[PDB]
Amino acid sequence: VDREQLVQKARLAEQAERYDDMAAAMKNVTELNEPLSNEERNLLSVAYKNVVGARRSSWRVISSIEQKTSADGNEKKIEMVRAYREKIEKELEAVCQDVLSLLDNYLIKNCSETQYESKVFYLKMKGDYYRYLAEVATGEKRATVVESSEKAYSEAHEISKEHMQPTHPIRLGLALNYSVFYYEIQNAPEQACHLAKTAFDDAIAELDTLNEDSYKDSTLIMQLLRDNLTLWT
Amino acid sequence: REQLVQKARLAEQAERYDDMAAAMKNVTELNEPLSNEERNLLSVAYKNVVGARRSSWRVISSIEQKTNEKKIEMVRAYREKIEKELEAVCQDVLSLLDNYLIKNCSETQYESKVFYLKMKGDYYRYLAEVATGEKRATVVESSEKAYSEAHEISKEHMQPTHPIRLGLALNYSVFYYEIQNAPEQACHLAKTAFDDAIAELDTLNEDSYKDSTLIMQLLRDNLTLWT
Amino acid sequence: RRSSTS
Amino acid sequence: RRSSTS
Repeated sequence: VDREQLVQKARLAEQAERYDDMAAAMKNVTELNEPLSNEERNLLSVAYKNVVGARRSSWRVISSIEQKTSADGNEKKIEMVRAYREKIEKELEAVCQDVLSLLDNYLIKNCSETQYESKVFYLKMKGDYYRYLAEVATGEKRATVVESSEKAYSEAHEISKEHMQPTHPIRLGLALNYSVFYYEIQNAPEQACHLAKTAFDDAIAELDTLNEDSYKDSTLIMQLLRDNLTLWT
Repeated sequence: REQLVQKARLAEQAERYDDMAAAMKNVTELNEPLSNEERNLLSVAYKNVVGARRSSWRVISSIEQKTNEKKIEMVRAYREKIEKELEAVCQDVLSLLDNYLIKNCSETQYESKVFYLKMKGDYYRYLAEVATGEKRATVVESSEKAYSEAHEISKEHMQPTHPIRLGLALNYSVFYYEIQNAPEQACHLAKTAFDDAIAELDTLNEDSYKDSTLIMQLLRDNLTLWT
Repeated sequence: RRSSTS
Repeated sequence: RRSSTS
């Protein structure tokens, strides 16, 4: 039940497409209270992203069905669809809160003062999962999770502008998700487009100095950025 | 009752086949016969569940055979976890079949009886897939029984182009090939079913031709793979 | 490549 | 359409 076999079990679960078990193994590895290496960090990220993404896809499907069953006016049908959507939503919220607890209690806390890369990574994760909580929240709790995601994204972006290269995939993904938060969560297309274009231009300014692998990793996220930019018009 | 069925349809649209299987299991536990749509919903739900389990188990077994005592022990323990999950799903399906589905078939409802006996043979074959040693024997024999009966009934009261009979022949030949390692009997059964459906291929008219031709092409593919 | 079932 | 993320 040691760290090596836990990481191996996470890799196994990934190969077996069983991402709940992968997330559980990486949660145990994180609960060992020791800092995570880049490989363990990426394994945890992939596991919990796949879990939350499955829950998000199910929630999207059921909510899209609910929006039409509501316009049709069937009482029992809309009641059952709403109940199932709430079930999937509670699952999604539980996964998100599990990730946020792992971040606040273990991951962000054990970051050294000079570990700006891990700080940006974990704050981006916090912002992403609070945004996922915002996708399903209504009322004052929606504003609360929006403020949490905003603070996480802003802190991560400041640390990233100070200590990370514009072409680093972590910074590019942070800027992409921050712009998506501005556009889809805040309905603020101006600052969303501004941040996305600023990130794209800062990456263009140094794209020539990248290795092949770095070039590919950065250009993928830059493609995502310019696709989101073209979409926002 | 219809709320459970629409919940199963929602779960299928949400790719949550555990919830779909649970909803159709409740519908079956209502002790009433299942319509064609509900029968297909139950079949699809439990097939997807057990298929996810089978895929995970095959991945883990391939990795276990392809590969340190601690790592090997961890791999074996994970494979055991997945084996237990798969056997639990199969036992759930078999209990549903023996307690409600097969039991509620009248002496003349040959279509649903063949359908449920084919399902029983399928899930006993899924048990035998992961079974090793002595315990394997019984779960093979049951799979041979549920198929065999389902064969005779379908041989006597169903047309050779019926999709239920064709799928039964397909899974039965697969059983004979992969479980009992009897390629001659498997090829014989598959070819007999295929040619019997070919001889009366003109009887399909725009309503059941696709559901039969797909299974016939699966039969032909298995036959060309075996020879 | 294993055998195809329904 | 939905905005592409990470």
